[PDB]
Amino acid sequence: KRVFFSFHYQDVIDFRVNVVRNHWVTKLNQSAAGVFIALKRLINGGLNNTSVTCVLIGSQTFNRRWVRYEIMKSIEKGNKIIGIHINAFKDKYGNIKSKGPNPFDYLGYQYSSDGKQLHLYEWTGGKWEEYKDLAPYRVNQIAPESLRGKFYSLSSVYRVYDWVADDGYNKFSSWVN
Repeated sequence: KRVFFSFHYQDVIDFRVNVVRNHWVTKLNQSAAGVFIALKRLINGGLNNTSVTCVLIGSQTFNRRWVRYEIMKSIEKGNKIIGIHINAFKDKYGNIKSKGPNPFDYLGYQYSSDGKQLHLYEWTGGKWEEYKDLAPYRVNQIAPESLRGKFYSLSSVYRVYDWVADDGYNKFSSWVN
C-alpha cells in the first residue's frame, strides 16, 4: 500500500518523522507521500493514489492547521487512518519527550438528522467550532438512526499506536495493512 504521512514540520527537522518514514520507504522499500486552495490542491494531490494516512504524533502535531486538513480530507476520501506517537525514541538532539496530545481529540463530526450529510468540527481552544478548511459533504452510505445527530470526536474512531511501546519496528506494516 501507498501511505500518506501527516506531521508537524518540526518533527521532520528533529529526525522523528524519518524514523518511521525510512522504515517504510528504505527498510521495507515501499512508497510514501507527504508535504513539507493552492496548498489544499497540493495536499489533495498527495492524498490521491494513497489508501492509508498515518498521522505521526509529536508535541505540537494536534495544533497544526494542515495536519487537521490532511486528517479531515483523508476521511472524505475513505483512507484508512491511524496515529503513531513518535516522541518515545531519541530525536537528533538525543532527547526523549513525553507524548503530545492526540490530534484526533481536537477533531470531530456529526451526521445530519436525515443522515445524508456529515458536519465537521474542530476544537479551537475553548470550544468546538464548525471546521472551516473542509466543507461538510454528502455521505452516499447508509446512515442508521443510531448514528445520526450525535457528536463524535475522531479519537472515538481512529486507532493510535506508539512506535516504541507497540514495536513499530516489527509491527508497522501490519498497522497499515
